Amino acid sequence: RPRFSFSIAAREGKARTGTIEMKRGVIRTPAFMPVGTAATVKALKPETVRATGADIILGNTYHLMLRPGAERIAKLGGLHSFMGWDRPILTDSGGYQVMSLSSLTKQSEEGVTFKSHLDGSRHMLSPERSIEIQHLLGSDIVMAFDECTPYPATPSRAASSMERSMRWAKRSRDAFDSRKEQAENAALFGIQQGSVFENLRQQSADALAEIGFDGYAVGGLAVGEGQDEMFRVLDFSVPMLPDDKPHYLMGVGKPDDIVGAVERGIDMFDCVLPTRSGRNGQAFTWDGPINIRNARFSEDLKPLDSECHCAVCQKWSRAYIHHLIRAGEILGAMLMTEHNIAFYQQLMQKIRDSISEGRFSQFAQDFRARYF
Ligand SMILES: [Zn+2]
Repeated sequence: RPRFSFSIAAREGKARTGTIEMKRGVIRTPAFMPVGTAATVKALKPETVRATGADIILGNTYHLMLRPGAERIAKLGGLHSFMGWDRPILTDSGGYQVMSLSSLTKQSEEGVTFKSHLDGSRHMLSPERSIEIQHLLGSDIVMAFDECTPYPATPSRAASSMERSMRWAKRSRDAFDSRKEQAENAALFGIQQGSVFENLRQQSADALAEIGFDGYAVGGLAVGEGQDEMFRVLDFSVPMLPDDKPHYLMGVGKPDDIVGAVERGIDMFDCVLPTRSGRNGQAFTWDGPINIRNARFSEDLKPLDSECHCAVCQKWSRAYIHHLIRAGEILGAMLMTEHNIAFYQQLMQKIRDSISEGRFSQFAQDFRARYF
């Protein structure tokens, strides 16, 4: 019922479990958000995504602003009605994908100019245009527009990028607030930057806290630094953010990354891996990933995972999925993606339960032992 309310139900070390209540639904944390790139979670109907246990999905603003266009989606009734997902949706700012998939990017204090990677170039993206687009889509959780720092980054480089991001954070907050309908029904998350330098991370955290956000994302990670570095940065960075607000780690999704991140105080995750790997033939299991294409699964009657309770593993065998994937059949992608998303959701549930029972430490230890 409320616009945004985060409650921590239980804690264990830095890990915590709770719920985020929003107008469109409740989100159980730690949460994993499946990625909906072009207004669709790859090969899955919304009902199937919900069936796996997902409380919220992420919408890629970059893709949507190009096709079919934020203005058109708004005219059509908003992203929710368009794609058939009635629960909360978090949309990114679009900046990350602009710097990664756009042609001839142009950085400036006002924003970034670019060429669409498919057909001419729907072209200007600033803090306020980003917020406007997210409003047009009608997302529930809006991300502030920032400048991600590449890895590696020199201190001065990371500093200047972080400083710009904080100026943009303020501009994102102001833009969000001017739009009453948006400020009253949506939530705004700020993004901490600063690369791997704790002094920069600290400055970022403070600036962010001074502005004030509904949630805080730890940006600049999973960009080539490796798990060890990521974890080291999380160790000192997360404690810098407000404890009573959700902590969101953007673009982090390997099962072990998630477990280690939750141990360090992260509440939300998102990543394309489950859907992506599904199409590639990689299935996640409690005993590690397996590539279903390999010949040893040709006559394996066991389900993808014998402890998974998803619909796929309750009805089909590895042999069948192996056949579908090697035949390049669409159902192969459908089945693999459903199981993968379900596996992630089950992992999150086990994490939430273990924290609530004060045995998350043992769970993480046992998980790693079996998974590897
Ligand atoms: Zn399954």
